[PDB]
Amino acid sequence: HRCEWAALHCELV
Amino acid sequence: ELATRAIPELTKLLNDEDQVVVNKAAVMVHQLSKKEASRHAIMRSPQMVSAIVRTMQNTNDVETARCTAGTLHNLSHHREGLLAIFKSGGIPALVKMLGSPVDSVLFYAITTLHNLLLHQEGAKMAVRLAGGLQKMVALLNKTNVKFLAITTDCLQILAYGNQESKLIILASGGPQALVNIMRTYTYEKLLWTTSRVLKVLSVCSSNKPAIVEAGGMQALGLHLTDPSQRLVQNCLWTLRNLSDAATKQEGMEGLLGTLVQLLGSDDINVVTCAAGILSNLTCNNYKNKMMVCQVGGIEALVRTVLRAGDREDITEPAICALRHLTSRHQEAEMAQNAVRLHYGLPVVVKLLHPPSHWPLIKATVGLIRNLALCPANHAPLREQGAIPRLVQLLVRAHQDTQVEGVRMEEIVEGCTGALHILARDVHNRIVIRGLNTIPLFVQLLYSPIENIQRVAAGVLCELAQDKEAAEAIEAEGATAPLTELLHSRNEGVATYAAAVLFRMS
Ligand SMILES: *CC(=O)Nc1ccc(NC(=O)C*)cc1
Repeated sequence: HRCEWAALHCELV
Repeated sequence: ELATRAIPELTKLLNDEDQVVVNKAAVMVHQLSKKEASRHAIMRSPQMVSAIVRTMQNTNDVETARCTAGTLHNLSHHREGLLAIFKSGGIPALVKMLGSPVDSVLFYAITTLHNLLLHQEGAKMAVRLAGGLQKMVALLNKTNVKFLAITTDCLQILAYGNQESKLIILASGGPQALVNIMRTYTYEKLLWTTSRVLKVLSVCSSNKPAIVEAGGMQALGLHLTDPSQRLVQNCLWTLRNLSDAATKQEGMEGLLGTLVQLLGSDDINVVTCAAGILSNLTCNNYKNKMMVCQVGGIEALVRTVLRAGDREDITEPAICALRHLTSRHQEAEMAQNAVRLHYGLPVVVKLLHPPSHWPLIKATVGLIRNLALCPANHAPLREQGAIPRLVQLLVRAHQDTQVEGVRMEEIVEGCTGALHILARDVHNRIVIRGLNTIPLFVQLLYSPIENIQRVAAGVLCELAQDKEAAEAIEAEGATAPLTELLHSRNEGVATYAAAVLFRMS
């Protein structure tokens, strides 16, 4: 968790 | 430098009418947003952010909409960048871009909107005001599961603690699209995030039927075996919310078998949720009562009560589930004997002892009344000491009526009802008489509640076949209220009242 949305944001864009 | 000329000049070029000039500037602005030194000078110029926001809406060049949206996504990684996007009318623009056919623009918009919802205050009100909730629900038809996980988290941030956002999601067809996500995909982060949205939408009574009729109960039960602990937990919480408003739903078979097997989990919180769902699903549903007994639900629930000990958050739903299973279905006699055959009577009677509270005591008494219907339980219930406590709880409830959300008359009706059925055994009546219960039962004939009158005359009718007992009842002056209860419109009260009067002679 924690900065787990930033890693997902990075792989998508 | 930069702030003095380059950015003012780039701002001037970014809002030129020559589309080729705008596209050339947008590419340079996108490149400047990739390093801390120049990116800082962009967010410190509200004139530049405004030009990027307006260009992103009005342009018809895909490469420019990609560069402007990709720019805004780069400023959204820190505090003052999010505030510059917020104050420059960026949120209504990013909501407009959610209807873009370009995937790069759509992904840049949903990630920038997600960053704003996570760290920028005032963004929840702005996204709702700009119609963001509707556009997000319509995007659940997309197949990119990484995009779906972000879109569902935005809905969860908007819907948590906000009735307007919940109602908008339900009105736009939200539940059907979310249930289909749990039904189709296997990506853990998407399934976990979607379950948190279904959990928020299930905490209200009038909003639950939408998730149920769409097949949400079965779709959530699919992932109770998944290795993700946070996914199983959110599925069990949502199922427990939906359960009490879905006790009439068809096709709960496969879910009930999984819930029974979850009672063997090492996670105490998983066993607690599973017991609470089985309690709600088995209430007044003879089909759910059947399938649970066919998969070994009695042994698993009796084993659960033992494991819990004095943890009333586990014993109460487990005892309530056992009370449901032991009444009003084909295999009711099977469930009543099964509680004995799997060694449940000692811990059931023990739960009448302190330190149990009233909600657990009320549920335990109702189960004993059901178990007393089986004749093979008359002696084991007596030899475990159930009669002396059923009387002692009855005396305590009579003093506070002659608490903790429990009406003390339901305790009086329940305790006397168990003694009324236990009195079918000869040896039981010897114990019930030896505790000075006949005077108390006579005073219960004056109760204004019919069901208490029916059970008081019922236990007096059972005790009256002992000749010396019929005289003690007559000596306590029961003839006067019994003759009154003869004229009762309730046939059950008048039937037992005539029986005592007949046996007193
Ligand atoms: C904590 C943190 O900053 N994590 C993080 C993860 C991933 C990325 N980006 C990519 O993997 C492309 C950035 C930061």
